[PDB]
Amino acid sequence: TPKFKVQEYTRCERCGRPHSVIRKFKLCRICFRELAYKGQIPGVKKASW
Amino acid sequence: IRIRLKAYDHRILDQSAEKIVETAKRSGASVSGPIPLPTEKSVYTILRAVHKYKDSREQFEMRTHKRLIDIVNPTPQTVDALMRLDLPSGVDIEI
Amino acid sequence: QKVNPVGLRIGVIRDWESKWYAGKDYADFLHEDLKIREYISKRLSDASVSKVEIERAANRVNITIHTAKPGMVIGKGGSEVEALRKALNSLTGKRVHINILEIKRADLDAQLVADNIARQLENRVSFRRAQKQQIQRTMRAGAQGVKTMVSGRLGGADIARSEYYSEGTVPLHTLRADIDYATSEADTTYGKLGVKVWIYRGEVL
Amino acid sequence: SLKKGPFVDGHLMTKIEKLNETDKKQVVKTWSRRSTIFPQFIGHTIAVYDGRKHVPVFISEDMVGHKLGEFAPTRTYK
Amino acid sequence: RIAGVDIPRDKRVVISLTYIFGIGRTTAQQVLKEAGVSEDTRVRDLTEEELGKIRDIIDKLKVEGDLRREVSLNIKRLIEIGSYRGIRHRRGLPVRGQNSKNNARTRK
Amino acid sequence: QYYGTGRRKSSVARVRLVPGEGRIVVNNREISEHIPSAALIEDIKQPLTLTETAGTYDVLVNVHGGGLSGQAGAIRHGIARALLEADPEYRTTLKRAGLLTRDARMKE
Amino acid sequence: KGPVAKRDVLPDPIYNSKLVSRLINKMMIDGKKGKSQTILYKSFDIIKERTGNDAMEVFEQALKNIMPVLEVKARRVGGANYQVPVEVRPERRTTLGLRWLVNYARLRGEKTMEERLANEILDAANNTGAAVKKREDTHKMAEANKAFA
RNA sequence: AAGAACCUUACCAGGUCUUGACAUCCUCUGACAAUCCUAGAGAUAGGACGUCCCCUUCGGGGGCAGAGUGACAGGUGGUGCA
RNA sequence: GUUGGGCACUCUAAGGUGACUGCCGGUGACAAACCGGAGGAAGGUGGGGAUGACGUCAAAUCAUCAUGCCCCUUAUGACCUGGGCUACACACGUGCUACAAUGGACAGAACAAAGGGCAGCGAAACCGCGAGGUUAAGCCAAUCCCACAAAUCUGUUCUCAGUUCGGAUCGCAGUCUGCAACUCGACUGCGUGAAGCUGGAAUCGCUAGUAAUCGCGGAUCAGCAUGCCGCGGUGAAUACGUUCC
Repeated sequence: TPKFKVQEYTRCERCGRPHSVIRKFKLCRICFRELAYKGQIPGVKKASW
Repeated sequence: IRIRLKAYDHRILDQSAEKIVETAKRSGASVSGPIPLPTEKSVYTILRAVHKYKDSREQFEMRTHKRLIDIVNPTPQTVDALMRLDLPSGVDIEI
Repeated sequence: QKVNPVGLRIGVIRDWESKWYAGKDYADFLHEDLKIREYISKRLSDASVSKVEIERAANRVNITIHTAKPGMVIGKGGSEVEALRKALNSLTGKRVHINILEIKRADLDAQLVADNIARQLENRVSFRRAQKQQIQRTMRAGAQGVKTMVSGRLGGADIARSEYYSEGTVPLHTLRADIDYATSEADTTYGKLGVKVWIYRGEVL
Repeated sequence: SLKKGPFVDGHLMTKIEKLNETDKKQVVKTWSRRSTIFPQFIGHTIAVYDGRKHVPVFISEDMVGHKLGEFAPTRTYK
Repeated sequence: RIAGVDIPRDKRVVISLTYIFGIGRTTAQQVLKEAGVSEDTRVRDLTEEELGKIRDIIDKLKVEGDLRREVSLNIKRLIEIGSYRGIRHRRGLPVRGQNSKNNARTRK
Repeated sequence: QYYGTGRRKSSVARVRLVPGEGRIVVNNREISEHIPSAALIEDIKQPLTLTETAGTYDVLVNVHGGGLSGQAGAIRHGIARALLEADPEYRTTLKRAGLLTRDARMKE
Repeated sequence: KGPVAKRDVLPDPIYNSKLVSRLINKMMIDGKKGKSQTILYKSFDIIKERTGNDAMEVFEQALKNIMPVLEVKARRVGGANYQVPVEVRPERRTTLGLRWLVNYARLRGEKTMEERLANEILDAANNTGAAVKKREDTHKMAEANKAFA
């Protein structure tokens, strides 16, 4: 719970890890990739391009 | 009446529009048949830097497929029949 | 290493668990889903549930929890279900539904299979044996291939090294081949061991 | 910003305005290296934290408009 | 000779004024505009009247030793407070937050 | 009038031949204004020259996309494809010059 | 295994010469064919204003004098180090014609390229200058080691 | 790991706390709390001001909080020849 | 298109078609093939992506994460404030911008694609030299906004100069962002004007919309781009041949 608004930083809302976070999903590259695979991420499939 | 449908699977989105059009045509109102609207392509590129500058790419993609359904000369039964129809979990029915 | 078979076969032959459109609610509706499935795991750690399909409809959130023990899942008069719902109703915020179907032949689903082997390795059933029960059960179930692997300090053996008993075919070359995959971790008194389980279940034509 | 005017920590500006009531006298210790030197500071010695110790910087006329941390170099190198 | 500087004869006026310390392109442009004189005319092809007018405009600007001194008293001022920038001035290192590890050679 | 869609790169030219005097008017301008290069203009006329219909038809193109070279190729391709609607006898002479092939060289 | 076909360039629109186009593409820098189409049409107006002849009469004459007949090719079978006299294929003649024309035109002292290219063509046409010399040079060298082949 | 001013940040200097930042409880069950006053550099403070959880067959319990409580909790501190 | 105007055309995107040795000549086992010829947008493995087998280094990661055995456990936990991560004798790697005229400055026309935008994009209007501020149109959207291109081309000047080349660096003006830009932001005024007159040995890669060159958008993101990832614009040279490796 940071003091000012600037200090507040995007953290992986599942991991808790504060890195690499995708604003659309609030996930780091890791937690996302894993869940993407399993297919729990409504319409996000792996691409070929 | 103007309906906009949005989905992640174009199959269920077509099966939706079929019913939306068929329910309006059994209701008797003239339909502008489902306009295909420019499908949105959000691509997510997770890079894992190797030797710093080379970087194994992995791309994911979300497609929002869109359909526009105008209903001309609308009817009481139409307005009802539209609310009666159950468009699936993967479609957004905007009126 | 390798591509996750499911990873590359979703929206192709297999489907989304999370069946729902949502624009500005995406993250809300998503992280909710993450609780729901993480809850039903911790709750039903022994009910043989895998494909916890989650649908959505403003405030009518439906959870289909496909289960190989459906008689066990419901409980004594929907006892387990109703208690499950009220927590989820108090956690999520919505009208959490509980439609339930069965996982007929648990050895077809690779999560359940890999979960079965997850326990055997905890209770110190020889890596050797653990898999072979599954393998043969999966064969009789009616599966064209299986590739159980267990990897880690196997039997407390100081040196960790991997042991895989593979039958049939694992056609990863075929995008239309239904390769199920499921990983699991086996925490014994010497670290953890990796249950990886592939299952080709006939072509999707 | 430059329309808002020069910056100074209100915690510090209070301390120095108390000394401006009297005649300089006390020497203020602060961590506000970011505070601009105003004309009111002139004549004072300000103890400014350089990351480990407080550096006593006497405030002259030419130091007005600069920050306090301009006179308390944080990195040691010869 | 303008502001005590022999501006070249062959090149255009605008260019010849860029040599005058304290005058650049845009200063030379608004000098000659304020002089009410063509900026395409040449120094060798100017008039002594026009020179006078150009010279009168440039007297309002701080140029040459006047400007060199203004700049030099600032070097004084920073080494007269031991400011970060002061020390960076006397050490011959970058003063505005440029890195030193590499790409600092102008100063070093 | 005889219609024919051309495409090169991201350009898409809606060519239309009308009975005229060999004027190419693209988006309500003379081709010289729209396409500067002479080399490009010659190449745009290349289907009209080989059928010897330069001075037979007024070309009324509607182009959108790509650049000046691109826009050329699509017009060329669309003239060629318009001529085929004018006279199916031209197919042989056009096809020999490679004008009926759509240049599908996209970016990599 | 089978000789790749060379790219079929268009004819130069005003001289109807695929040679002149090939010059443009040789002169073109950073895909600025415009700059090179201008430069040549500027250079050929300079040739026509000076000589009075058509630029095509001069340019073809210029190429004749630059275009090599025999070239040195390194052969190191066992020892050898033989500079095998090789006859320049008719396509490689024009290649080396236009390459040298452009390469030496850029090196000339004249201020603008349109003048530099014009003067190198005018010098080449008079059987002189540097690009003609370069052909001679390799022939003098090919004549020097002519005992191999 | 070319989106480090603070935050991030893990390091340093100086201040600062010890079921401890956080954590299952063990419970007692309060409101929790904003708050704005006084310091402070801020934390840590001390405190003006400000405490109704709701259901309750009206007990208790889901709590959340403090205090207690109890092992611990938490460690970016070792071992990738576990 | 601004409006009336079915909707033609372009586009948008669902479903189909299409390409093969199917066909016709040679050649050849009458076959296969090979060599050509038609027709077609496509010629003989349509073009890009994606999707591999068993292996090895007790390779690297207990700093993504988890983790047996340890260790710490009023501290090797934790909290704040300031600082450092941005030091620089120097080196190893990656890239940007120049080393001018096939330019610079200067004016006049241009012609893209893709992606993003509501806690946002912000029209226009309005002020400033500009960066910016003003107030705010319309719009979660093929509808409104960011973008609405730069190279180029038409002019048009300087004249091969360390320069109207180049802009480093430093001094002085400000503008946003944030609590705060001193160490430690970006950007714009104004002045300053470094090195560099295109770099050897050596070395790496690349057969076409490629090399090269030019702008644009996005992710991360209060602000911060000479990086990354898209996207288009312009667009080459060359492959003789199996000689040596």
